[PDB]
Amino acid sequence: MNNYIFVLSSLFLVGCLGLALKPSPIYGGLGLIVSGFVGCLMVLGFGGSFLGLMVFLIYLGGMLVVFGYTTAMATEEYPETWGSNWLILGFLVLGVIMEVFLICVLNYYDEVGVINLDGLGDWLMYEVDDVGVMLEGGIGVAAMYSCATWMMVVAGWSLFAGIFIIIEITRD
Amino acid sequence: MNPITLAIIYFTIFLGPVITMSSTNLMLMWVGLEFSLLAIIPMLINKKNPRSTEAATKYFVTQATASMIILLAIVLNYKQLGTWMFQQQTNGLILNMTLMALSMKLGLAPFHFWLPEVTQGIPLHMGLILLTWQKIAPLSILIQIYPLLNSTIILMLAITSIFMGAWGGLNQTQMRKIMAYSSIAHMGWMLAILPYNPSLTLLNLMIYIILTAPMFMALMLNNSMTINSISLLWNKTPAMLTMISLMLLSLGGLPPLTGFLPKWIIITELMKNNCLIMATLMAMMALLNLFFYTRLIYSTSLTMFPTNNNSKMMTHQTKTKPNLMFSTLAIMSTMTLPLAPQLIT
Amino acid sequence: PGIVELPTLEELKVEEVKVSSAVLKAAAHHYGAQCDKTNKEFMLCRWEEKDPRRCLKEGKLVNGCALNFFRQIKSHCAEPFTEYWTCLDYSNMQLFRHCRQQQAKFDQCVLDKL
Amino acid sequence: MWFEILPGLAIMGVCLVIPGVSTAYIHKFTNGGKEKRVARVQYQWYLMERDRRISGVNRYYVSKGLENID
Amino acid sequence: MNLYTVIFINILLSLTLILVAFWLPQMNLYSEKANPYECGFDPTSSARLPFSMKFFLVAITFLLFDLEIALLLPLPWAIQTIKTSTMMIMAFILVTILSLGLAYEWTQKGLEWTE
Amino acid sequence: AGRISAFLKNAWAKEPVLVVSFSVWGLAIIMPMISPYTKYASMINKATPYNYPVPVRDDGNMPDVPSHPQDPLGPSLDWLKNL
Amino acid sequence: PFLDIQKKLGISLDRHFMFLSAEQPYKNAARCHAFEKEWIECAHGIGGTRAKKECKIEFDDFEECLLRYKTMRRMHDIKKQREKLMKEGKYTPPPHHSGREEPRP
Amino acid sequence: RMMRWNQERRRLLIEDLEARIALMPLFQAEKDRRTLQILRENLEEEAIIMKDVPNWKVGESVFHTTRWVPPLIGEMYGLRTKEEMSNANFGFTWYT
Amino acid sequence: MPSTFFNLTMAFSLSLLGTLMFRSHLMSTLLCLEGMVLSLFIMTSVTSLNSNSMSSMPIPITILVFAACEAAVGLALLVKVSNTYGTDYVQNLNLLQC
Amino acid sequence: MFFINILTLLVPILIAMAFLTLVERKILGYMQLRKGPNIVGPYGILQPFADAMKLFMKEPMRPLTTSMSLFIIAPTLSLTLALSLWVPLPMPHPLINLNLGILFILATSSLSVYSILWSGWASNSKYSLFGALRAVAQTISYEVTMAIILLSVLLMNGSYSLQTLITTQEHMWLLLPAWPMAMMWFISTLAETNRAPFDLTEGESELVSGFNVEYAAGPFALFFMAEYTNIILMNALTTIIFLGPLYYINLPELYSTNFMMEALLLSSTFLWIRASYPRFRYDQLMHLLWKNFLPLTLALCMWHISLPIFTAGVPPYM
Ligand SMILES: CCCCCCCCCCCCCCCCCC(=O)OC[C@H](COP(=O)([O-])OCC[N+](C)(C)C)OC(=O)CCCCCCCCCCCCCCCCC
Ligand SMILES: CCCCCCCCCCCCCCCCCC(=O)OC[C@H](COP(=O)(O)OCCN)OC(=O)CCCCCCCCCCCCCCCCC
Repeated sequence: MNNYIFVLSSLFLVGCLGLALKPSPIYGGLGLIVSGFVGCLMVLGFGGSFLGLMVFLIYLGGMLVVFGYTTAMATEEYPETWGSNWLILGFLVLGVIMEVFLICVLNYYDEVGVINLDGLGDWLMYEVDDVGVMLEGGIGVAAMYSCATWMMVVAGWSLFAGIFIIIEITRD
Repeated sequence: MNPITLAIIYFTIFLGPVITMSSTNLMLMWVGLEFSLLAIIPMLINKKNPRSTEAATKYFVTQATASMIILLAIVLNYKQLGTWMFQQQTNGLILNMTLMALSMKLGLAPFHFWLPEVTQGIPLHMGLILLTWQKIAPLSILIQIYPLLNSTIILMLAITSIFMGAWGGLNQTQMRKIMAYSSIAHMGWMLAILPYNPSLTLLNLMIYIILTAPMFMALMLNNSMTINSISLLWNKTPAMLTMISLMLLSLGGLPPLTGFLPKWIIITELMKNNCLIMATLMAMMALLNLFFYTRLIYSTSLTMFPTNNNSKMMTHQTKTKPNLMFSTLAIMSTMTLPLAPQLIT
Repeated sequence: PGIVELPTLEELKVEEVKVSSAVLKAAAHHYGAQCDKTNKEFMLCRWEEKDPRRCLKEGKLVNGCALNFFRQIKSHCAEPFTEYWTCLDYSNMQLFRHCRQQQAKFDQCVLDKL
Repeated sequence: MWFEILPGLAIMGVCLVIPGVSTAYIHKFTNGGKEKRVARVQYQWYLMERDRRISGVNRYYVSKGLENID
Repeated sequence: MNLYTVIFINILLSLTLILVAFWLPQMNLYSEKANPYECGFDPTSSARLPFSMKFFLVAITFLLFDLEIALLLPLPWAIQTIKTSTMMIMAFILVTILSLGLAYEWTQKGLEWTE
Repeated sequence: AGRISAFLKNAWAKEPVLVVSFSVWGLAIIMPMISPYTKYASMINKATPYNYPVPVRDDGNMPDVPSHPQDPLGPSLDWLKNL
Repeated sequence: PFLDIQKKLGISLDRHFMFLSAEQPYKNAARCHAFEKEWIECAHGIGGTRAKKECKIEFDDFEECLLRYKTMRRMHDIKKQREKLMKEGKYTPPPHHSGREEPRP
Repeated sequence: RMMRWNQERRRLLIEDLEARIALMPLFQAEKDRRTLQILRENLEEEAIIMKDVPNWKVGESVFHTTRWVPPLIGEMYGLRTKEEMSNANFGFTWYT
Repeated sequence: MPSTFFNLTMAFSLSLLGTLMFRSHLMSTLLCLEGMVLSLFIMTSVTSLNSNSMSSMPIPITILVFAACEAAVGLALLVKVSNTYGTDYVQNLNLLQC
Repeated sequence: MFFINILTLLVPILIAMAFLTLVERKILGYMQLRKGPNIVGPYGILQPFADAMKLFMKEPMRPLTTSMSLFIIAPTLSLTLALSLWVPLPMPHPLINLNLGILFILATSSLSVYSILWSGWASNSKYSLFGALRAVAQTISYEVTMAIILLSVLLMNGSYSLQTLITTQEHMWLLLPAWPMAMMWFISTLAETNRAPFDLTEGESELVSGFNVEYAAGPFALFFMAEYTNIILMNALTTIIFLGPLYYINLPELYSTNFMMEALLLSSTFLWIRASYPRFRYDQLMHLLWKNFLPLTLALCMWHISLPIFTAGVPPYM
């Protein structure tokens, strides 16, 4: 229960490795969905649930549209997965081996640098308000409605101008 | 484009760099960069040809990658220092990543490979909007963090920018590619003077903008995209040859044109900071830039290339295209050297 | 740098209130009304002197006032308060609105007495 | 007729009342005659942990009243 | 811990069901058994070919609208603010801008499907 | 105008969803500007005590703040109790 | 910023959440609020170069609070020495560090 | 009906928060006393463990300032059991 | 937290490496961009939750909003590329060299 | 004891799903002037067990063109997400008490859509591809509209928890203040659960079987269980949100009984609707949810932003 966050971070690294290795975009979207779920779990473990659930929902919608698009136009007769190419699968297992080697090197040589296996699970939650109401992560995002109205208006104008932009690009 | 979407797109194009320059927060500067990129893509792809589609795609992926590296630098600084500004003690790796990503957004060598290609295939007014307006916000971000940057990496980027711009402008015949390599060389000069005196960076930027604007307007008069196309300008608009020659010589940095002033004062400041080798190499590559400008002048003004038969009908027709702001910018970019102490601060 | 100076277990020893949260919430309003001055002194010293080691005397005074308050309740109003905190303890949130008859009887007892 | 549906409806009704009733009874049984405490905020979680420390049996639901006060 | 336990129990239950479904019945598979289904005839072409999408603009609009939803979702905590006038004005502006974008796309026939 | 009313009736007959949407939008815009309870929402949110009221050090110079919570001085919530 | 339109107009579009010790919702103090406040109070009015030279103590305290590098090193050294003493067997944990203690509220 | 019931709910929430406010000084005193006790026994254990380590100051702070720095969860539960550490880290998050 | 942040930084580095090392699929390049975005979001969110910076908690949502606008424009450009060529091949997007 | 609680949640939900299949057969038959199953068992009550046993003793299909990994992964994913969506519902006490319950519901529903999509793509068939693309369009439309609906309802409620919804409806149903968005939420749940007229993914007449046209036996059973568990799930969510059962602190059995009766009524309404109406065309579903529901949903969202402000009925945080 100490290395739970580290296991999640390693799974996120593996998912990003597969996404970098670039299979067919169906499998790329699958890896991105798994990475988004893992990142949601990481934000959940580190603190408020709202940011993790938000990025989860956003990436579910995004990879849904991506799946529709890759079935539309970014497809091939034989879609390429991680196991179809010997070079891609070799790069996958080599990246896993390199990750294990790098975390062992940072455990041994660098001592307490970025990775410490003895200190793992000790520095996840630094300071928490033991007694207290109004502490959850969604309240800051709510404070965007009051404290950062400039942030609110630039986000809203980004979405509005984006609607106009996509209409003009796909106007044809 | 209906006027509603014209107003929305042009207002967001304007608003991007304005937010970037006025923003205290690095995140708001970043979203200003996002505004500029997203708003300028549809006007790039507005003509809906395969070349415009390729140019828009290349520009999008390049600026998106560079903006992601910028966001990485911002998030790493926020992790290290807890604030949203590179104050004084941010990591040199973070600052170098910021510089590298902003140089890829600007389009200076060796990150320059997309800029002649994006400048090609888009209309001339969009090339003007790109090569003048799109560089102000990244330069503002670089200017805000001038004492923190690394002089070695900046000078290397600047010298390779001026070298590659000189060689590319030497090779190309397409006018948009020539202007893009000119942009690369002048961005190299601006980056070279950036860590020592950003006032000279702003001066060189303003001189380059007021020199680039009427050259693009004169190209926009007849849609002359080629050396030959600008070479038969004597039959079409004979009254513009002198101003074309003067503006190209000012771009070359020849005295007594006012375009000699940015190179002169940048060299002076580098000599004050004891970078004589860099200054001399930059000046020689600026001579190469002046060479391809002079070949352009030979093609369009000093000689007279053969004309066509339909140019008689084009002379029968009348035009109202050159606007009121062309001559003001041409004169202010040609004959303003005696006001050099006023142009500098 | 210099070493940190923090008090010992003998200085931190006090008669703690071995009283459950439902019991505390049942006696909450009268504890906030009767032991208000000592509690406000402790909060003032804590929010003026940020160091918690400068307020151990005030914390012990707060514990003593709470102990005296609960001893007075046990002396005079034991059974209505007992059933009141039991009925409060049944609820998962310990909502005051679920138990109002027991609250009324406890309030009547601590109004006619004390 | 239309009342032959009622056996399947009754089986569905029993299978839908079982989870909620059983969950309430299991919460009451595992928390000792009281509902399972909800800690939606850090204050409520701190109350639950304080009760767990106070009880002396490492169970928050064992409440201590005035019998611990002299 | 309890949520993780019940998620793992669901995973184990479904894996057990599919495992017993694959290892319990008798296997007899041949080429015509496992050929793809095209209503009794052979497929003319592979199903991995490009398959045109007539609501792609609506999908991009769905991306933008989903992010508008993400912006609107902290409202139940935003209504607890002291300055309710600023929150109310900002929420009204956001919903009105979203509605104007939808109306503009409806006017420009972006909601209609191509061909 | 008669033509405006005829257009409105035609819209209400044929496309009532948009008419209801625009009417609800207008009512949501104009209703807080005319309701007398609008200030009460902000006052309730201000009166909700999420944070501890940190006591102030009395130098004997401010007479307005109460010495005890059960004092006549201070922001009472009788308006909320009778609301 | 490159342009000071916010300072000229007196508005604060983004200047009020530039750091941890800025305005916070419901007065929830961020971590190292005191350290960052001390660093800004030191560095204000003297410029960046003098702030780097002379407020090094405040910056180092703030950085140590934020990243806790030395705290991690100290705790790792304590735990490594403890496990070495356990391996050579000349040390036993106290009861209150081994799970059985007398809890206090 | 929703307006009236929400106003009643607001009054009940204010009553609950006032009960929390009335109980808060005792909880604060108990919490800082417990934190000081845990830090004290950790300091004593550090004195026992690293008495033979050269150039080691027992209880040396990592801050130049002498004001109070509230200890981290890792500071006050580093030397205790892993189950107690996990309870301090993930207890509220994993209690559903 | 430091091991987690190092792993997130390496995840961003891998996604950037994937973006910089093209294969035939522009959609796969856009997916690598979205992976970079996801790593940035997780880093910002865990930094804000670790430092209790509720004032800076709107920043990850703003990152998601602008990045989704980026992805939307990328999908529109991929639509135009596929209408031009029939595929999303960056090897087909090459005729601007001369 | 927690494992026993898991069992007494999971097993009765599965039996209620199977008897929902039976009761759908009976109700559809009696609405179609016939009887439905009454031979297999006393009154047909052994028919779902017969169907389950037949499907789990029939051999599965592993087509040659089919991606085996995703073909296996999709149905178990669908069943796990159905049970996971069932887990946090309060009746009146949930097995897993969450703060952002409806956000968990939305995430798990979208992941179930992904299970359908991956099944359709893995089963390398053109009808499966049609089912996947129709699922994409359907979930686009209902996702945006249902998200705004739930946002407005919880703005009236005040928090994302569901015990808070019980406390909100302690005195009155939310159907009375929010009945237009209750109707739109009901249609959204129909489209989410892929029930007629918005099924469009297991298209019986348009396609052959759609996304599960290559699935046979066991995995097909898993898909059917996931779908009908989602039917009972979404109707239970609808009656928790809008038709608040009577809740008393001293006895929760009354709440469980009232919840059961209203959930049975809503499920029977689902079967009634399937009997009554013909199927939509899947572009008409998108046009409906984007041209009629969505503008009205935005207007009502603005109205529910304004309403507690000008009525001072801002809901409590807790
Ligand atoms: C859970 C609670 C109960 C929910 C209802 C459950 C029982 C009823 C179920 C019926 C069966 C449904 C099966 C699926 C049907 C699918 C078709 C369908 O519904 O299409 C939607 C139809 C669509 O109509 P249409 O498509 O025929 O219309 C044509 C539209 N054009 C031309 C643009 C294509 O209706 C709606 O969209 C209406 C949605 C509900 C609107 C409610 C408004 C109420 C009034 C608001 C306030 C008005 C006053 C404002 C203030 C004035 C002040 C002066
Ligand atoms: C076939 C493969 C299937 C892969 C996908 C599996 C999907 C599972 C079901 C859908 C999950 C959707 C995402 C849920 C994320 C967590 C939601 C949430 O809000 O959790 C918060 C909750 C407690 O937080 P809160 O509500 O704030 O309460 C604090 C005070 N009580 O609770 C917590 O904090 C607990 C944190 C952990 C919760 C998630 C546990 C997931 C377990 C791993 C599943 C996958 C295992 C790997 C694959 C196995 C082999 C196939």
